Amino acid sequence: FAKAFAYYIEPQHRDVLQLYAPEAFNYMDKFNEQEINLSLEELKDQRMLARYEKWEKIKQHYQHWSDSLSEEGRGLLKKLQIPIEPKKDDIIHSLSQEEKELLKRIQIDSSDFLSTEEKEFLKKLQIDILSEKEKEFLKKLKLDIQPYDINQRLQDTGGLIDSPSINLDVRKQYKRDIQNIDALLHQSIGSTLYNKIYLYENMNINNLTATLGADLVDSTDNTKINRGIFNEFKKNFKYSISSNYMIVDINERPALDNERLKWRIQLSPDTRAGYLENGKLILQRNIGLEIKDVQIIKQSEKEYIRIDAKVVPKSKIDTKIQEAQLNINQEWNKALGLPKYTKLITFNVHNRYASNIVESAYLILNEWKNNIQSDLIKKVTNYLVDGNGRFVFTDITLPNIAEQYTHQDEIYEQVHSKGLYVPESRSILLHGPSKGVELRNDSEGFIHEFGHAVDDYAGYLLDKNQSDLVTNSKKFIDIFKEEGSNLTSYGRTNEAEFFAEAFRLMHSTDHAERLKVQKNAPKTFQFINDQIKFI
Amino acid sequence: QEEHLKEIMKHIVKIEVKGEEAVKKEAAEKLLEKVPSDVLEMYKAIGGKIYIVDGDITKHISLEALSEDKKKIKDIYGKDALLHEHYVYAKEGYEPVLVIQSSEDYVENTEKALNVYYEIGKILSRDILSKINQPYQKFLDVLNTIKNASDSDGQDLLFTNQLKEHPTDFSVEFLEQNSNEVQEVFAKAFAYYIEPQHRDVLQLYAPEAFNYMDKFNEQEINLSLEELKDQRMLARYEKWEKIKQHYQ
Amino acid sequence: VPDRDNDGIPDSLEVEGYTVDVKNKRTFLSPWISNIHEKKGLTKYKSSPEKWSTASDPYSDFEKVTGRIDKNVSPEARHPLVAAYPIVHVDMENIILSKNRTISKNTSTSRTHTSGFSNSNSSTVAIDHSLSLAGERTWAETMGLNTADTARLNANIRYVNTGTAPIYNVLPTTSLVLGKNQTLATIKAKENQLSQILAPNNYYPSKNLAPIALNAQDDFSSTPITMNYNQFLELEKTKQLRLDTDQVYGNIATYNFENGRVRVDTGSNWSEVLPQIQETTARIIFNGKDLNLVERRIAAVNPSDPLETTKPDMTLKEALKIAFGFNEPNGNLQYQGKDITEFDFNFDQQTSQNIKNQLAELNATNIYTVLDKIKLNAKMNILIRDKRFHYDRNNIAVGADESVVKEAHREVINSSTEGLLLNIDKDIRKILSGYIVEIEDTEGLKEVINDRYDMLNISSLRQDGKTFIDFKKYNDKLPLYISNPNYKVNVYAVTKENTIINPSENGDTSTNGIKKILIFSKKGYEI
Amino acid sequence: VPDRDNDGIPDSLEVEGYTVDVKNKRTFLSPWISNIHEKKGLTKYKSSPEKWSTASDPYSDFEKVTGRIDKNVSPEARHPLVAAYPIVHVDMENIILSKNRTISKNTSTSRTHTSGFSNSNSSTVAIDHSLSLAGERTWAETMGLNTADTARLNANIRYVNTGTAPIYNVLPTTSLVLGKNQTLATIKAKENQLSQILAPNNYYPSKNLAPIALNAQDDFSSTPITMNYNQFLELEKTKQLRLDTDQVYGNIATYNFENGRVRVDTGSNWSEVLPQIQETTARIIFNGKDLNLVERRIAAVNPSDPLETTKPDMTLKEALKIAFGFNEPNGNLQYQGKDITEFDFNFDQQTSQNIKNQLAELNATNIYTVLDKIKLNAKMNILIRDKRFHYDRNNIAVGADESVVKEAHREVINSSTEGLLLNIDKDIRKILSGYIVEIEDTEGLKEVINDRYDMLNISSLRQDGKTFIDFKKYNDKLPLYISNPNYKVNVYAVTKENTIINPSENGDTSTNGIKKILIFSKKGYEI
Repeated sequence: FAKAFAYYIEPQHRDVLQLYAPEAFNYMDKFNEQEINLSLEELKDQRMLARYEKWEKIKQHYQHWSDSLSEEGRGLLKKLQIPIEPKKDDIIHSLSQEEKELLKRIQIDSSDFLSTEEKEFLKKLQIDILSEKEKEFLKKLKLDIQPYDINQRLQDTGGLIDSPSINLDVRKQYKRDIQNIDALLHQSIGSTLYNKIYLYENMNINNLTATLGADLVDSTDNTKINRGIFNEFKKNFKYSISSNYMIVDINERPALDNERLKWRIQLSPDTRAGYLENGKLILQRNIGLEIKDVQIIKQSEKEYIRIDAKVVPKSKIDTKIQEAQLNINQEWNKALGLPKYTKLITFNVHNRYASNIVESAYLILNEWKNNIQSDLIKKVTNYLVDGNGRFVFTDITLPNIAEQYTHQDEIYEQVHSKGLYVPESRSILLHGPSKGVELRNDSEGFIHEFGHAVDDYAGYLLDKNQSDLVTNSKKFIDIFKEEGSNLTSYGRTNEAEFFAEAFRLMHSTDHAERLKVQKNAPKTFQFINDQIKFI
Repeated sequence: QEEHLKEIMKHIVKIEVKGEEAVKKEAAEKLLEKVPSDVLEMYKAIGGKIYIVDGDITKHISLEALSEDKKKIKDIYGKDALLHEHYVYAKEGYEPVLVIQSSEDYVENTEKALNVYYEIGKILSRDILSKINQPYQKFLDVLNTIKNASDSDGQDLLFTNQLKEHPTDFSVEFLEQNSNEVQEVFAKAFAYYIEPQHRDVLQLYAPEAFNYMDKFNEQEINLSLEELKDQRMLARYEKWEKIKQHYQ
Repeated sequence: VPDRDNDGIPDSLEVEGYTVDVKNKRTFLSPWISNIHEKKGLTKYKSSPEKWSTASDPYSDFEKVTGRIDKNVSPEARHPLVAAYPIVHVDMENIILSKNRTISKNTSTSRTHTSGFSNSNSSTVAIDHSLSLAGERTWAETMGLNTADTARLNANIRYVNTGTAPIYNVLPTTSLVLGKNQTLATIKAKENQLSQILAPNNYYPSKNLAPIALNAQDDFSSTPITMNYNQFLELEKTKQLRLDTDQVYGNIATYNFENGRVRVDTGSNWSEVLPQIQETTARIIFNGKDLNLVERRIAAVNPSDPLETTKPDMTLKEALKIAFGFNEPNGNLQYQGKDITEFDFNFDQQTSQNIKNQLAELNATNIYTVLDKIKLNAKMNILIRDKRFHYDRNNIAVGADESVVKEAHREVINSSTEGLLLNIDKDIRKILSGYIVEIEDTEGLKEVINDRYDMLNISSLRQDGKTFIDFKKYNDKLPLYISNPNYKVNVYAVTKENTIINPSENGDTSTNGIKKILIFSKKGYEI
Repeated sequence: VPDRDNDGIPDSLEVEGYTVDVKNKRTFLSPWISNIHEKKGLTKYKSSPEKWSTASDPYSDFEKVTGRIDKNVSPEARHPLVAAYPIVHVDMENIILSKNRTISKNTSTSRTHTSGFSNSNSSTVAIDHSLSLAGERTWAETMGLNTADTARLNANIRYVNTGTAPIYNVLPTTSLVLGKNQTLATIKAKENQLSQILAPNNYYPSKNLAPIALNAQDDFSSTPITMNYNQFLELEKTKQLRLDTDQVYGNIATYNFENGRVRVDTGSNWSEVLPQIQETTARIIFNGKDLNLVERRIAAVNPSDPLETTKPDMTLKEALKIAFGFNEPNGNLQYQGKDITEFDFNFDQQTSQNIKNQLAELNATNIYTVLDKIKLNAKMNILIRDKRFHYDRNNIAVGADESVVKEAHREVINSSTEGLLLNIDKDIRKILSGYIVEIEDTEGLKEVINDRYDMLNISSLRQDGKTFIDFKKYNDKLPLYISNPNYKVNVYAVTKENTIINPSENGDTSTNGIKKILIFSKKGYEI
C-alpha cells in the first residue's frame, strides 16, 4: 500500500504506475480524491468528545425551530417513531353481529391468504365468542386488522396517497396526518456554520430483497459474507429513491443482528429537514440518492456492507427511469414485430432498490425469449397489444398500482403476491422486491404469470364472443382430477394455478424437470402440446 | 498541410464498430427524426402506426392479405416499379398502416429518403387532413399561381400529366370532384421541402410553393393537431376535466 | 484519440489490426472484426504506432493502404510492411566490333547476384558464340586485328526497372568492365533527357523503339571505348562482360492532399532514403517466377533499438505470403502449384547463425515444418532458389539433373524428316544451349550432322510458343537423308554448364569431350 | 514539468537517470527503477539538463536514446555521452611505376598515430619489398631510369570510414607525401560525384567494385605525378609513404519530426561542429579489437566553465564500459576474455600531471585497482595498447616477445614434405614478415633454402583460414629433399622490426645478420 501511494503522489512516477500497474493506478486514483475525505470522519467518529461536540453544534442551529414547536407537532412526531398497534376492544366493539358467532367455529388455521401475525391476532380475538363462504368474510376482516403505521403506508403506496386500497375513513386520517407532517418540516439544513454533513442508518437486508437476503450470510459462519452473492447484489446498484420518511441517526451506534447495511448519506444545503431531541433527524419525503460505492467492511469481528449515498433532486433520477423505459421499449418492439411506438414494458418504481429492478428487466426478458417457442411469444404479444395491456415491473405493493384495483371494484377483492395477471386489463404484473414462497428466482415468477395470459388467449381463439379459459371445458377438468396431484403441492390448489405451474415446468431451464413432468403427467403433456398448436 | 489531414482523417477513421445490426436501428430512427413530431402525433391519434420490417416487403402478414391488385407503384419521379423491389409501401384503410424496409443507407444517400418522406406526405394529405378537408382555397390559390407563371418549370416539377391539360385556372369544384391529384401534388412539395439537399431546388423553381410550405411547417402544424383533437369526444372531456379541476 | 506518429490512423488501430473497406461509394477504415471481415476477402493490416512509415520509405502507413499514392507503385508494395524503392539495372541487347568485316553479335544479359552479398546492382552479359557466318571462323581474323591495332565497341542497351517504385528525373551512371578490374568505359549520365518514367517492370526506351545507342555517334570521343590487343584476347577467351551500376536515382513523387496532385518534389531524393531502408529491413531474394532474381525487402524488428521494437513481429511464412504471392489452398504453402518443399534456403553467415539459434529453442530440425514460427530480425539476407536446377557462382540458372531434362521432352507433338515441333515449359529452354543431331546405322555407327563446336544453335521458336528444330539450318539447305528405314535417329541436348566457348588445346571443333544427354531416339520408320 | 534544454526529456530525469522502454508496442521514457529495468537488460542513461546534445554533436539527447535518428549512426554511439562524428582516412591498395618493365607492387596501409598528438588524420602505406619476379633485382634497372629521367606514379585507393556517423556529399582532400616534406601530389576533391554513402566501417567504393584510380586517365594533366630521380632514390631507400587528410566533410543528415524524414540540410555542415566536439571531450584511443587504432570521444566535465560543470561525472571505468564493450562477468573489467591488466595506459603530459594528482589525493599506486575512481576532465588524451607487443614510433603493431611467438605456433595440425597448414590466432600474422627455412646435416651443417633478404614471403592463407607455407614457391618447383632421415628440419620466423628492406652496405643478400627466432625443429623421422 505505502509503495503504491508514494508512486502515485510523486508527479513524475505517476505515469510509470499507470503503465505497469493499471489497476493499482485506478485504485489509488479513486482513493485519494473522494473516499479519502471520508475515512477522516470515521476516525473522528471514534472519539466520544467529537461526537458530542458535533451533536451540540447541530443543536443550536435548530434551537429556534425546537422552541417554537407546538403540542400537535410533537404529538405527530411521537406517533411517527412508534407505531400504534391495533386495540382488540375497538374491533370487537365494531362488529357486534351474526358474522362473529359464525366466525366462532371456523377452521382458522386453514387459510393460506392469512399470515402468522394475523393468525395469532384472530386466535386471541376468539376470546369474545373449510372450503366455504367464511374465507370471504375473513378476506374483508384482513383489511381491518392492520396496524396504523404511517411509514408502512408510504412505501406501500409509493407516494400516491389517494389509493383506494383501504377504508375511506382511514384514508382521510392518513392523508391529514401526512400533510400535517409535510408542513412540520419547514427548516432546511443549509447554513454557513457547517460543510458536508454525514448521517447514518442501519438497515435490514430483508427489507430490500428477500431473495438475496436468504443466502447473503455464509451458511456456516455468520460473521462472513459469501462473495458470490455479494457480487450480484453489487452488480447493478446505482441509484435509489426514498418516498417515505427516513429516520436517521447522528452518530453511529451498534446495530441489531438483522441490520447489515450501514449507510453514509451526504446532504445538500437545500434539503429540508427536521431536528429531533433524541439525536435523530427527520428528512423530507421524495428524496433522490445516487450510490457512489458498495463495499464489504469489517467491524468488531463481524462483516457488514458499507453503502454511501449523495442526496440529489428526485427529478434527476426520474429522468433515468424514463430513458430506460424508452430503451427497453424500442429494443423489444423490433425484436417482437410490434408497431414502432408502443408502451409495452412500462415500469414505475419508487423504492430503495430501483436500479436493480430496471436492470433486471433486461434479464427476465432475455431468459423469457430464449426459452419459449418464438411463435407463441409473438402470437401472445400480438394479442396483448390488441388491447391496452402493458407489462408492469414495480417496487410497490401490487394493490396500489392502477389497473388491479379498478376492474375488481370490490374493496375486499384486493390481492397482493409475487405476480399477477389481470384479464380485464390484459396486463402482467411482476413485483420485484418480494420473494416467491415457492419460486427459485424472478424469471420463473414471470413465466408463471405469463401462463395465465396464454391460457386466456388460447381460450379466446376457440370462440370470440365467450370469455372463458382452456380450463372449464369438461375435457380438462377431468384431467385435473387424475394427474392434478402428481407434482408440486402448490399446483394442486386449482386448475388455473395448476396450468401455470405445469407451464413453467414444461419450459424450465433444467431438462430434468421437463423429464419429471413427462413421467408424472403423461396425459397433460399431449394436451398442452395440443392447445399450443393453434397458431 | 497538417491542418487538412485532420478532416479527412476524421471522416475515414471509425474509432469503434457500432455493430452489425445497431446501424439499422440508428438509421431508421434518424430518418424519422427529421419529420416534425406533430405529424407523428397526428398519425398515432388517427390510429395505425408505422412498423419497420427487415425482409422483403412483398411478404408480410399485414400486407399480403390486402391490396394484392395494387402491385404497380410509381415512385416520386413517376417511373413505374414493382412492389417487391420497392423499399417502402403504405396502405389507407380502417387500419392506416405504413411499412418501411430497414436498411443502413438512409443517412448516407438521399434518393431513398425522398421516397420515404414522400410516403409520409401522402399519409398526411390523404389520411390526416382529409378528415378535416384542410387543403382548400389558400392551397388552391398557390396551386393556381403555379400554372400561370412565366415559363415556370415548376409545373413540370409538381404537376402530373393530367393537370398540365386543364385549360383554365383551377376551380374549387375540381378539387372536390378530383382529390387524388391535388393530394399528390401536396405530398411531392412536402417531400422536397423536408430533405435538406432538395430544399433549395424547391425554393428555386417554385418560390410561392416554398413560401407556403415554409409558413406551414413553421407555425401551422400545431393547429392541425388541435383541430383534429376537437373531433375526439374524449379529448373534449379530458379538456373539461383539466379546466374545471384547476380553477375550481 | 492520441496519435503520436501523426499518420492519420490512431494508435490502437495500428497496433492491434485494422482494415480499409469500401462501403458502396465511400471508403472507411475499421478495426478488424474476425468474423464479419474475413468472408469478404479483406487483408488484416498491422503497423507501427511510432513510425510515420513502417517500411521507412516515403509513403505513409495511411497512404499505402488507402490508395492515395502514386498510382505507379507496384501492387505488392501497397502493403504497409513492404518497402517500395527502385532497382535499376542495364540490359545490353547486342554488340558490334571493328577496327578504328564488322562482327555484329546478339547478346543475352541476366541480372546477377553473387556471394557475403551486398546492396549494389550489377548485371552480366554473355555474347553469342554460334557462327552466324560459315566462313567467319576465328574472330581474330574476321577483323584485321594486328598486334598494334585497336578495336572499337558499339553496343545497344536498355534500362530495366525491376523494383517497385518509379524513378523520375535521373538515370543511373554505369560502368562496363571486362575481366576482374579492367574498366573499358563508363556510360555517361545523359543530362535532362530521361523526362519519361520507368514504372516497375518497364524498359527505357520501351520495347517498341530503337534502344539507346551506346556510342554517342557525335564528336565527343572518336572511339570512347578504346581497347588494347591483350584486352581483346581476354574477351575472346571469356565472352563475358560485367555491368556495374550505382544507386543515384532522381527525386521522389509525393501526394498532395489539397488537390490530389502528384508532384515531383525537388527536395526529396532517393539517394537519402535507400540507406534507411537498407539498414532496417530483412531482404528476401526469390527466383521462382521466371528464373530471374526478384528482390524484396520486408520490415522486421531490431532488438537493440527502442523505436524499432515497435514494428509488428514478422514471421517468415507471412513474409512470403505478402511479398510474393504464396498462398494456402489446403494450408500448404505453395506458389502456383509448386509446393514450398521444392525450394532451397540459403543464408548469409550472420543469418545462418541466427536461424540455427531459432531452430534450437524450438527443438526442430526441418525448417519446412516450423516455418510459421521463425521470427525475422533486421538485416537478414535470405536466398530462396528452385531446388531442381544447377547453379553457377553468380546464382544464375545454368543446368539441371538429366532426369528432369529427359522428362521435359516426353511429349512429341510431331516428328518428320524436317524437324520436331514441340511444346515445352517456357522455363527449361533457358538452360539448353543446343542440340547435337546424329543418325545411327543398324550396326552401331554414328554420323553427327552438325559436327562443330560452334554449330549448335538450331532450335527456333514459333509464334505460338512451339519449339521447332530445323535440320536444314546448319545443314546444306537439304532435307534429312536416311540410309535405312530401320536406322535410329538420335538427338542429344547440351546444357549451358557443359558447353565449350572456345576451341580446345589443338583447336578441336568436334563435340567429343562434351557431356551430352540423350533426348531422342526414333527409328527411321517411326518418324 | 520544466525542461530548459528543450530536448524532450525533463530535467530531473536527465540528472538522475532515465531509460526508454517499450511497453508492448508503444515506447515511453521512464525514470530508472532499480528492480524492473535491470532484469530487462536496459542501460541507465544520464545527461545534461542544459545541453540540447550533451556530446555536442548534432543529435539531441532524446533522439539518440529513442532511436529517432539517422539509422546509420553506429550502435555504440547511441549512448548520449559518446560523440558521433566521422573519421575518414585513405587506404592505398597497390601502385605501379614507369617513366614518363612496369613495377607493379601490392601495398599495405595502416592508420597511424604518433606523438602532444593532435586531431588530424594521416595514414601510412608500406610497399611490398618481396621480389615477385626472380630477375627483377634492383628497381633502378627493371625500369630504364636514367639520371635525367622521370617516373610516373599511378596508385589505387579507397576511402575508409572508421568513425561513428555517415558522410554524405563531400570527400576529403588528401595529399601524398614522401619523406619528411616532399609533397608529390594533392588528390583533387572531385565535385558532385560522391552521391553514395560512407557508413561507419565501410569502404568507398565498396569491396565489390573497381577501386578509384588515382591517375585521372583523362586530359587534366598528362602525368600530374612527376617525380625526379633523387626522389625515386629516396623512395627506394625508405619504401614508405604518408597520406595526410583534412576534415572537410559534407553536410549533416537531420531527423524531421513532422514525418520522420532524414534530409541532408544545407545549413548544417560538419566543419562547424568538429571544433566543438574536439574542445569539450576526453579522447580515448584503443588498439584492442584487431590491432587497429579505434578512436572514441567521451563527454567529460571541464571545471572552468559553468555550462560544462553540468555534465554527469564520467569515471574511466564507465568510459571503457560504454565506448568499447568492456563488461563485468565477475566484476573484473575485461574485453572478450583478456583481463584489463594486459593493457598499457599512456597519457599526454597534461593528462599525466592530472592523473598523478588524482592518485595522490587517494593514496594509491596501481591505477588498475582504483580504476573506477578516476575522474575524466575535458581534453585528456589516453592511449590503451595491448601490453604484449612491441611498437614503433607511429604506434603501429610491429613486433613481439619471442616467447609469445613460440606459443602461437605450438599446434601442428599436420606436417609433410610439402609444407605446413597451421591454424594460428588471426592477430599474430600481422607482425611476421616471413620465414627462413633451413636444413641441418646430421653433423651440424646448415642449408638455408631461400637465402635472400627479399625471398621470405612463402606463407599464404587458404580459404579455410589455415596458413600454408609452400617450399616449392621460391625453390626450383621441386619437392623437399633430405639427405638423411636423421637430419633436423628447422623453421625460423622474422618479425617486422628485425627485417631488412634494402641490400646492405656491401649489398649482402644473405640472411646472416638478421635476428631470427627458432619456430620449428623436427627431425626427418617426424616429417
